[PDB]
Amino acid sequence: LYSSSDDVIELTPSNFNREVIQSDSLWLVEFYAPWCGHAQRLTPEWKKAATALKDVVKVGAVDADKHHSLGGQYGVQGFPTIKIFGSNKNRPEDYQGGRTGEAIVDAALSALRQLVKDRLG
Amino acid sequence: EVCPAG
Ligand SMILES: [K+]
Ligand SMILES: [K+]
Repeated sequence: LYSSSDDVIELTPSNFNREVIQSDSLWLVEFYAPWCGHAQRLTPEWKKAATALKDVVKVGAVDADKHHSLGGQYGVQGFPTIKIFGSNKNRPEDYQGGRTGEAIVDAALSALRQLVKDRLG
Repeated sequence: EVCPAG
């Protein structure tokens, strides 16, 4: 679904803690499986969000079929599941908003406003 | 809106 030609960061269990957990950035992470129609539908919008958010918010994706352990670690019971990783990287909240590029970016900016205002206080 | 995991 994704490749080096896009701004979506491929997240394996072999870089997750490093790229995401030990990161001061806001992170959006999609947990998917490539055979899942709802996940395929989301792919273009996810890329659009990642590109729009370049250098502002980190946007990742995990094949939680190929890596079910990581999928299990975050209680992923379906695809696509989108998690938002804010100030506290151990309470990532679930996104249940629209799946358009704009909806994702709107949610991304809201979460970002919160991370920054947390920094301030 | 979602495919169940296995
Ligand atoms: K990429
Ligand atoms: K996808």
